[PDB]
Amino acid sequence: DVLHPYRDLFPQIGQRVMIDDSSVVIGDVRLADDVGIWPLVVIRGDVHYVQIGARTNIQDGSMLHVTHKSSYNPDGNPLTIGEDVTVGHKVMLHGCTIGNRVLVGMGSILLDGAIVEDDVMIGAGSLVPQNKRLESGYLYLGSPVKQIRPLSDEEKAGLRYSANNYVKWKDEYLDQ
Amino acid sequence: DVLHPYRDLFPQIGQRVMIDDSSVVIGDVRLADDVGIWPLVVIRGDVHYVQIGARTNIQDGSMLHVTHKGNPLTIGEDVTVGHKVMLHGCTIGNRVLVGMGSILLDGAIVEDDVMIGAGSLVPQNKRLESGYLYLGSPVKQIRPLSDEEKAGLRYSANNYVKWKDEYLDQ
Amino acid sequence: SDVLHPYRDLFPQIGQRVMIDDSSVVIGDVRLADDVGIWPLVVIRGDVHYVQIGARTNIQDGSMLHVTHKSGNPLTIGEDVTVGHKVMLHGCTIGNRVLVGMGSILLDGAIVEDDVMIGAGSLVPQNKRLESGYLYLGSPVKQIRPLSDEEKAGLRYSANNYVKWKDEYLDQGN
Ligand SMILES: [Zn+2]
Ligand SMILES: [Zn+2]
Ligand SMILES: [Zn+2]
Repeated sequence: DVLHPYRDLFPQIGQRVMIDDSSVVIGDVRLADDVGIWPLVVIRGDVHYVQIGARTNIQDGSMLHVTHKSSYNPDGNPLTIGEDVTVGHKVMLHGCTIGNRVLVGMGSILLDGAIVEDDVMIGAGSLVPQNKRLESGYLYLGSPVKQIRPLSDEEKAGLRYSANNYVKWKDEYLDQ
Repeated sequence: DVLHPYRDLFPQIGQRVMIDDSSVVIGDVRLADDVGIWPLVVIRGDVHYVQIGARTNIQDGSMLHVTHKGNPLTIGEDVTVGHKVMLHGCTIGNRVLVGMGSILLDGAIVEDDVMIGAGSLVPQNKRLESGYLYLGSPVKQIRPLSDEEKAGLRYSANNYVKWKDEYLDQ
Repeated sequence: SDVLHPYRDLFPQIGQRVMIDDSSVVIGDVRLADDVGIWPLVVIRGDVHYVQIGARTNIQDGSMLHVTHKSGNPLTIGEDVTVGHKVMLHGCTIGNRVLVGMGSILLDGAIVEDDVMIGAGSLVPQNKRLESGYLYLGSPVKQIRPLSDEEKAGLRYSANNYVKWKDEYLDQGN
């Protein structure tokens, strides 16, 4: 179906979690409560784990992976996502770390080692370089991304609103 | 199966429409005649509707959605939507070619007879003048299209129409 | 399980120890050499022309592979090649031991020579030739510098790792 194993590892699911039947979730993947996985999304936590916080939405066509533990990269790079996170359509997340209340614009690519602090907004089609740290409360855009400006109080609030909205849209589908 | 409902909203399909079994069409999605939806495509018309004109092709990997809660998705006729194209709450005229891998954001407006180079990013609320070539991330007006090119736009739609009628048969 | 689809009279040619995720779509004249690994939600369409993928080459999750439209040109990928996540390949040619950075787009007629590295999210324009032994980055790509010996070695290690990971999935299945 949608949940697949890798070695002895199997996805750990929370409450009210949605995972479209057209998506694929493999290995050590943890989905906290109210997480919604939309259509044609792939989350492969095989060579390392993928942890996703509560009320976080992974939108249509997104792709999530990690990097294996190697010689110069003994720790490898697992994928960690906080709560109230909005991951846009066709986003590419790879071995990075995302705090809480963050919005990753559709079409963006976040590479290994990148760290996105809380209350951050990333413009669509952006590219976040490896080991790039995004300072909290700002808006970044571009390929490679550049810090554009602080977020308005409205925009910060929008981060929470965005997540909630998706939690709701998620529930409407579970209700069908 | 391939057509999913969003409460009381269900896709409306015209004549000779092609939808791959691997693609997902949800909610108020309106497909005119000869529209061809290709492999692994997702079209979501929940919070708002999605309307796609006649003889339009949505190639492999595209993702079509509307403006989150504020703007429906409208695509004209003879429109060629390249592979892995991202269209979000925008408005596309007739005889338009959206280069594969492009991203068109909320409120963007593409007039008729326009060509968008592959891998482009059309920012939010941006309008593209008819008869021009736009390329880049964010796109820039490159130059005007020759009559020959403006013609090639219609021929692309035509070719893909035959292309989808072929999959429908053999 | 129905990943293999035909197109007219053309049908996929599969080699040895080849993996194709059940969520992926392979259509028409697609030829997969030994140890090739087709990952989740990938689409490979060899209808108006064929697709040839050399041995030990990996096509990562969400990639889109197609050939040139009539107006063609087949898609040819060498051996020990590493095609990154969500990469778009279209009527181009890739030599042996090449790593295509995730999110990149390679257009019609592009020719990538052996031992090459393309940065993530790059765009290779039509008929563009990528010279052997270099790193290319950007949209559109620019020749940055020669790959070091370690980097070249890295190309082989990458293909090797994906061949193993592929077999682990083949193991869990069978
Ligand atoms: Zn990866
Ligand atoms: Zn959307
Ligand atoms: Zn194509």
